[PDB]
Amino acid sequence: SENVSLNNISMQILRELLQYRRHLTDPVKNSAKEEEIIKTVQLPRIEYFIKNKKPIEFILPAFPTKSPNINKVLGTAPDMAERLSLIFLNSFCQRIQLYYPPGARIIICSDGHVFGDLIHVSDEVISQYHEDIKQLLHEVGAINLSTFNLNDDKELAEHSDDFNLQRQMLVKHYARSEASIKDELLQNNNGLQLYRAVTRFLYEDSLNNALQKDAKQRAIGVIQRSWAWGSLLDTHFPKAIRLSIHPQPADSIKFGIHMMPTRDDWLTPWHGVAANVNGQFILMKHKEVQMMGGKLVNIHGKPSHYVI
Ligand SMILES: [C-]#[N+][C@@H](Cc1ccc(O)cc1)C(=O)O
Repeated sequence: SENVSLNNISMQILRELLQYRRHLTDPVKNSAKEEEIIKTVQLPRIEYFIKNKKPIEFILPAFPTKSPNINKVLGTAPDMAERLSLIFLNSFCQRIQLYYPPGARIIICSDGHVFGDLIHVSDEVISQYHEDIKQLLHEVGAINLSTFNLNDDKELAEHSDDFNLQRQMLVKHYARSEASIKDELLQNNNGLQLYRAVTRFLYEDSLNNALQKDAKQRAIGVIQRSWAWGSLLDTHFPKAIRLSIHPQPADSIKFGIHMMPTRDDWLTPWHGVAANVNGQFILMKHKEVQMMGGKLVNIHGKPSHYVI
């Protein structure tokens, strides 16, 4: 029968994923139950790829652009924190080859032009971040990793000239009402914790109650836009395992993933800087490292990381 063998393969890929799971840390939660739920969730989607002897396909939306706050991050360009995370992702795909020869691939999807106005970053800066991240993949030989653009969608008419044109088309065909959004965020403690995180980060990027009010409204907007980019991808790559840089419920189709060691569930490399602390690279915010006795290190002139 050998379905035990097929289960043995897919369970190794799941067990590796689990070692890197990004979730809402709560001691009331019995993580054991969470996995048992996750196993039921993702194992079948994995097995679609093994059964057809194809590579395991992962879809991740991430690296949209670097945060504007100099206080939060060190530069506009992708620093060492991006590089290490990119390097980890591609290596994640190779260890799968040791179990499973077809291997695994991740189509990283650029989130930048989607919400670029709501986050207060120029469409031009976002574009440069994007070319750079592709270059970082070539510099580093991250073969298993791919990029998926906003331009890649056939329906947008290649509006390089007007991203706003691309923006309106995505909202029409793929967005839900912000009214329908606030409702959905508020039903579950997961939805509530997404809402706060998105509002906090937007407030942090600004750098007061009125500013907090702006973040609360901008949050529902940035959520709506990022969930549109989700449905665009939801149709394009349906059978692909879903990776997120956000914490996820154990019942979600999305699987939350960490790409660096970090004390924050929501911190991602475009909201931080890479710090070498006790011979371990850590993701921490550029201010918090400055109060730390942190010596900046720079590579190719542009600063890459802070060493402690
Ligand atoms: C999804 N998503 C992003 C949203 C974002 C990105 C960049 C930025 O400067 C501000 C907010 C995240 O939560 O990291």
